[PDB]
Amino acid sequence: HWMPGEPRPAYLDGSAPGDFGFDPLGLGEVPANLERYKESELIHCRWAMLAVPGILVPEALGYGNWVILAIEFLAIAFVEHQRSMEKDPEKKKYPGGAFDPLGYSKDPKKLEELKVKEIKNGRLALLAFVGFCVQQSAYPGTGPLENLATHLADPWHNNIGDIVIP
Amino acid sequence: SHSVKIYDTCIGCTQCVRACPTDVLEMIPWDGCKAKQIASAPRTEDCVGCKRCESACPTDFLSVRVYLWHETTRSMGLAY
Amino acid sequence: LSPSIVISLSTGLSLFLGRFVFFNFQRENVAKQGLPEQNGKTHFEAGDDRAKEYVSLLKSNDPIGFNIVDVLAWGSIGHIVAYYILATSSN
Amino acid sequence: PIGPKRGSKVKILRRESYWFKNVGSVVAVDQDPKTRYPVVVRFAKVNYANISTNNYALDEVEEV
Amino acid sequence: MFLFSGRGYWQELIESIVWAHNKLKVAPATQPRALSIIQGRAVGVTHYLLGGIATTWAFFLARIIAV
Amino acid sequence: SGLTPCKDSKQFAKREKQQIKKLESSLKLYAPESAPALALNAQIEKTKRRFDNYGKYGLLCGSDGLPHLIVNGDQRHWGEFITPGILFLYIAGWIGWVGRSYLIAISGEKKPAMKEIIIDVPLASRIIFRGFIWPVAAYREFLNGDLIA
Amino acid sequence: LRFPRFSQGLAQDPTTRRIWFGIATAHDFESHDDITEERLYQNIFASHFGQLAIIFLWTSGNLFHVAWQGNFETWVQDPLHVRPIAHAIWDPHFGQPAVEAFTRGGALGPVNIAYSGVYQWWYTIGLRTNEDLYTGALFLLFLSALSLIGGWLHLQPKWKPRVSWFKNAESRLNHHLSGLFGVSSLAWTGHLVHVAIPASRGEYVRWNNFLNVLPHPQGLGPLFTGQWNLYAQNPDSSSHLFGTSQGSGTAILTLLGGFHPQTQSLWLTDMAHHHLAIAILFLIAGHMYRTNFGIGHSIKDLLEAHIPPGGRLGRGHKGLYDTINNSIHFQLGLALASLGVITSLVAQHMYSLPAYAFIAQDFTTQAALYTHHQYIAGFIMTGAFAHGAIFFIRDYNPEQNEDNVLARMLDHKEAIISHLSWASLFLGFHTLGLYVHNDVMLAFGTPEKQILIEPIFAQWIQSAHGKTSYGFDVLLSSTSGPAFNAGRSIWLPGWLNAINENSNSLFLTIGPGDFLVHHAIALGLHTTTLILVKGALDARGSKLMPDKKDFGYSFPCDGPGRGGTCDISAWDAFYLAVFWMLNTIGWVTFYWHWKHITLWQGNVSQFNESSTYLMGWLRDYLWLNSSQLINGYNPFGMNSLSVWAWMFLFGHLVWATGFMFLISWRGYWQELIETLAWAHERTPLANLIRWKDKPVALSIVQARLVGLAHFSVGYIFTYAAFLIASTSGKFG
Ligand code: CLA
Ligand code: CLA
Ligand code: CLA
Ligand code: CLA
Ligand SMILES: CC1=C(/C=C/C(C)=C/C=C/C(C)=C/C=C/C=C(C)/C=C/C=C(C)/C=C/C2=C(C)CCCC2(C)C)C(C)(C)CCC1
Ligand code: SF4
Ligand code: SF4
Repeated sequence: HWMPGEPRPAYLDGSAPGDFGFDPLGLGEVPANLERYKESELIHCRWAMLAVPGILVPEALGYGNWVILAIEFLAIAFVEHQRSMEKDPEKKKYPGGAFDPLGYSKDPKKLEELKVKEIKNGRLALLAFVGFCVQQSAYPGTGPLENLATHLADPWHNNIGDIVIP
Repeated sequence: SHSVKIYDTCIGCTQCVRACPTDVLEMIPWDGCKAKQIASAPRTEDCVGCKRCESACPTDFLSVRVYLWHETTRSMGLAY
Repeated sequence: LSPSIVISLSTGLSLFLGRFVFFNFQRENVAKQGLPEQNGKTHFEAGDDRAKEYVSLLKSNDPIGFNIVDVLAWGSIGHIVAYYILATSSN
Repeated sequence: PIGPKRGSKVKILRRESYWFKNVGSVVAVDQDPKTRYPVVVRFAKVNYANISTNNYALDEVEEV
Repeated sequence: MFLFSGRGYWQELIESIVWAHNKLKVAPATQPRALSIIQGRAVGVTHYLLGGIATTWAFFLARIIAV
Repeated sequence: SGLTPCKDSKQFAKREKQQIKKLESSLKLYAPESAPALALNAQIEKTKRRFDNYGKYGLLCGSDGLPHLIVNGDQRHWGEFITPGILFLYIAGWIGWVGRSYLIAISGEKKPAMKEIIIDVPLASRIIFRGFIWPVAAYREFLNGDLIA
Repeated sequence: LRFPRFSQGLAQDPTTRRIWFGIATAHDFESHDDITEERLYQNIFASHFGQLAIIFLWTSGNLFHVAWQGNFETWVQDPLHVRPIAHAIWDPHFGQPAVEAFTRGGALGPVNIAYSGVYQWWYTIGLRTNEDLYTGALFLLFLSALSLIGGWLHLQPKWKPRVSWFKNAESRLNHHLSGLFGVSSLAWTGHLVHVAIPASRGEYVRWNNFLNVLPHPQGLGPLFTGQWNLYAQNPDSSSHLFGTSQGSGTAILTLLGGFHPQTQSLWLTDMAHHHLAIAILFLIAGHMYRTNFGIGHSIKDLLEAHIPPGGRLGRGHKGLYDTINNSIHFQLGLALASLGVITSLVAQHMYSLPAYAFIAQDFTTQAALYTHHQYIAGFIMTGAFAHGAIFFIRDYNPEQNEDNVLARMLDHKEAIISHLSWASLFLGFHTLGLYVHNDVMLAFGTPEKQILIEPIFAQWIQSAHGKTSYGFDVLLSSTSGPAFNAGRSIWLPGWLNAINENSNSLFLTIGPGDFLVHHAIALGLHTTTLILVKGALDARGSKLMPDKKDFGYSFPCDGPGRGGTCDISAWDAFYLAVFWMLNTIGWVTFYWHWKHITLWQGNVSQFNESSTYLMGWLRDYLWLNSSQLINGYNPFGMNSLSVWAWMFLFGHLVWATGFMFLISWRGYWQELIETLAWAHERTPLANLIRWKDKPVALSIVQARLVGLAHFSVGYIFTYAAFLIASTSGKFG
């Protein structure tokens, strides 16, 4: 669990997927707040997972680093409005229906294990995106793959001493 | 003239009646307390408003209250 | 350089968005908030005889109830944005 | 016996009293069913009139 | 300040101050009270006379010693 | 911020020279060995040492020839405001903690008001030493929840 | 019933209190006999009409008297070497030396020099001759008559509005935002484009030819086609002479920034663009609320839905709509606070960013406008707090507003009051300590020991705005920053040129004296707020008087019991705060006047060196600058400053007179009047005449009001006389 020896909040019993009893600020007391936060976390995880390879692949393929419009605005506004139109609390977190033609929802236990795996990978991808954003600030104009190569030059340490103490 | 009101927190210690310099208040029987009496204000047309009555009430807040109102010759204390 | 008479197709797009995609959302909030009230009573039923809502103008033959009021409200947005593009450019 | 037992500590609930939300000691309680404010309380702090005793009703006193 | 003002305002201000002191268990057992009506008058006139007389005294003494 | 150091302030030097010249004007009125002259000669040295010390500490003077204080938190001016501030805070906390601790001790007596006029010196002398550790005492009492009634 | 007819209680009073209290309680409609909500609202409507009638009449007198007895035509030709004339003087008591001494300007008799700055404003907005002033006066007279007629017509039984009309809050906000604020600004832009700018460029546009003159060579073509950039081409040159066509441009909407080189005022083409933008924003903002057309917002639901789910604000904003709507003192308190804030803002902005031509070079006019608008702001703020207290006494209903933000306000009043006390005490202690330390250090002959602290934060702000007198090199002062590159080609050059010119009042240089005086001002603000807030929060009752709400807003006392209860009413907290308001405004105006007079004299080092100790203020500001004022008349003769000396002494006398009412109290004077009445009654040849209402002394509350009025009048008159005499004795 989040850190052993700490009592968990009453609203986090360890039954929810990806739950580890983490709430040092207690921002999820109200049930409606918890449902909204669950949905928001799922959306963030999915977007970050979809985005990270789209940033990395350019540099690997040598096309460059990560550093029409009306159609895009219309499509995104329509998609988000249509998603917002849904009313069921359960269907918003997982819409199912025809969106999963491969039929991976047949097995319940496998479904729950997949849910836990997806949540964990989403947290990892979100942390990776934060890492990318902070990395760009320290070394302007340098992509993450070049930073990895420079680390491979000196595989000793995360070079924060060169930055934290100039 | 002024208005004088008496409330039910009275304990009948007769201090306000003794402190009045114009003979406005008086005491009547009343079975609501140990002393079996309560004050009354039947002659408020002679009240001048000096509030000597309130300085004598010993309760937590006064059982006799004076509210200033329209003022006449009697309530202004005029002798000319 | 497209001129003033063509860029005002933004009015058409705004009217399209008002009637087809954003129509349901606007009607929901209007009924949710409702008429203004004073002391628990609406302005007209409290005595104000100039605060009665106009129902003759609200009578519309549109299949979904689109009205001249919504036409004006959604076409005013199109003209404002159209002149914003015409003014931001040509600087 | 009617009212709190004498010697107890009580909390005042009267809004206009000087000892609102204060703790006092009960001196005596009147058993007469006609008295309106039988409970007698004594306080450590004097009010603005230099009095430390007052009578309160049954519903104006909370037993702590 | 003492000549122009009254006693009730200062008693209420001291009430708020006493609440803030009670909040931290530093409430004195000697209850603070504002000055009486007669005392407030006596304090004002003393300071009034002291200020006026001292001003005139300094003015006279500094003027006449120099010239 | 447009300020110059004391050691390179022509107006500072002019102020020092003018003060010395004014002081020396009254020295010529008395005999060199006389007591007033001896007392006056001690004033000139005090002025010289004060000006030298002000120049030596890196104080900043403006166009007036008068030192200015910088309290924005610069590490080169921590002695102006930051260093004396912590000392005052420590001393005031000591005084307040002692005063608060005396009142709590006598609150449980039958007549606590009598101890506020005739101070219990044997009781007060014991509490005085306890104010030395007031920061730790207050930090621990805040966590336990006994600070606020 | 004889007088007052609106109050039966006062009509039966056999003493002289009847007249005084009939005068004083004339406009308190809520306390009158047999009043109703409908009658109250209708009376307020008619009173507002009557108030609007007087404003239009007062303005017409100024125009008529400038046109009839002024030198507007002569002043226009040479603005920098002619004195404006307000009106003429006809006083039979005048002596021959006074008639000749006051004959100034181009006039042939005694006149008054105008310090209200109306010549510059009228010159800027396009007027050039006396006939224009006469036409304006006639139009304003017509407007005044129209207002009076409208008020009378709406007081008639057939045209009386209902109560529900006045509580229609959503419809009023739409019309006042879009119509009153938007269309008015649009019309002013239309005036500036049509008349003001061509007048400034040497062309005369009036009613008889404005339909035959194009304000722009290309007309309305660019506006509809979207080519709005053509309206900003060929702007005014820097060599342009105001009022003449030499160097004039053709643009009408620009964003240059800075000041005109000759008049040292904002460009006339910037005001048109600014008012156009403001008008469009206000017209757009006026469609928010719902009306008979079925769309918009409802203010009742907007408040009810803003409740934090955590419950840290109670029920939130529930029930505030009816609380605001049903209470009129709540409405009045909110208007006065905003009015005071914007009045202070006007006073702060008009002196640093002048808008009128040839007003920056008028030193007396600019000093009078700042002092005028700053003294008004304090009175308005005190009124806002007083009406808040009145609302809490009268209109507040505890049951309707349970557990919302207002109930929680009343719940923890002790915590708010005890913290303002700490802030005030801290500021006062340390400011007085530093001032006294500097005083002693300089008195002992060692000025180098003073505690002088540089105001680093304000200097950093000034550097970030583009001032290069400190060398901080941050933001706009840094040429490589993102902020500089964004606006370098739009408005930055003119603003940077204006701010770095040290001969104007745009972001003056500051030092330790500014630091100390700013902290004194902060102390004054905090203490006045403390007094007013304590009164407002304790209006409903306290421990000393739990039932204060039953005795009304104003009452004398509660007797001598319980130790004494002087000045316990909520009206007495307002009366005490006026002294502090006057003191704070006096500090502000003293600071402004001394700084600006030292800047104008060219010896700004005197303020920089003397403002740091309290003897410098008394010696180098008050003593030094009152030499010419007191010499208005002497045993040798008199000059044109004699009226200001007489006003000086008059203000001193009234201020000293207020002390008698403020210090001595009632019981002595009634005992004096007893003997006076006896003496009159027992006198031959004089007891044939009898009074009709018995003479009595003034009431307890009345004396405080009279003393406050005397105090304030003396304060204001004395400072006005000193300011005008000192500033116009050197610069004219
Ligand atoms: C040791 C006693 C003591 C303590 C702990 C406090 C503590 C406090 N007072 Mg306070 N006060 C005291 C005595 C004390 N006061 C006395 C004696 C007076 C009357 C002169 C006041 C008058 C006073 C006012 C008017 C106000 C406070 C306020 C406050 C609070 C703001 C912090 C502060 O320093 O205010 C500043 C405090 C002062 C300037 C008081 C002066 C300090 C005195 C001289 C110290 C006396 C110490 C005493 C001799 C103890 C003897 C100990 C001995 C037996 C061993 C704070 C809780 C403020 C507040 O938040 O509202 C309540 C406020 O507005 N106090
Ligand atoms: C277009 C519609 C319209 C307009 C123009 C007005 C206009 C007015 N109404 Mg009104 N009203 C309306 C619709 C309208 N109403 C409707 C629909 C209702 C019913 C819901 C009402 C109900 C109503 C009531 C009940 C009352 C009014 C009143 C008023 C008058 C208040 C005076 C005022 O605001 O000062 C003018 C103020 C400004 C222009 C702005 C001042 C603040 C700005 C920020 C200052 C800017 C100054 C600027 C810098 C220039 C100054 C410099 C210069 C000196 C050189 C004003 C004439 C009051 C009245 O009777 O007055 C006689 C009143 O009691 N109205
Ligand atoms: C010059 C006159 C003067 C002075 C100095 C003050 C000072 C003060 N007023 Mg005040 N007031 C005045 C006139 C004055 N008032 C007038 C004319 C009125 C209108 C009637 C008011 C109305 C008024 C109100 C309504 C309120 C105040 C309050 C205050 C206090 C808060 C300000 C502050 O920061 O304290 C700074 C502290 C000081 C200036 C005191 C310094 C004294 C030194 C430190 C003493 C030094 C030791 C001593 C010399 C040793 C004794 C020797 C022995 C011989 C005696 C402050 C003590 C407020 C208050 O008490 O709440 C906090 C408050 O609510 N005043
Ligand atoms: C500068 C302020 C001031 C002024 C002018 C006065 C004036 C006066 N006080 Mg006084 N007093 C003051 C402050 C002041 N006091 C203060 C601060 C206190 C302390 C609380 C007192 C305490 C006090 C007491 C205790 C007594 C007085 C009394 C008197 C009166 C004395 C007898 C008399 O008629 O004198 C002559 C009048 C004057 C000198 C004033 C008039 C000056 C000129 C001539 C005015 C002429 C104007 C003329 C009529 C034209 C006007 C026409 C109109 C259309 C404009 C006098 C009116 C006594 C009293 O009641 O009378 C016996 C009394 O017993 N005062
Ligand atoms: C954008 C910008 C900015 C901003 C600012 C701000 C945002 C400010 C604010 C300000 C403010 C925010 C202010 C305020 C004020 C307030 C007041 C002035 C108050 C008053 C009050 C009152 C008067 C009350 C009354 C009452 C009472 C007492 C009770 C009952 C109710 C009533 C309400 C009646 C800056 C400059 C930074 C920068 C530049 C840009
Ligand atoms: S106010 Fe005075 S006169 Fe009136 S009843 Fe009380 S004591 Fe008697
Ligand atoms: S009014 Fe007061 S003094 Fe008089 S009997 Fe009642 S409690 Fe006693």
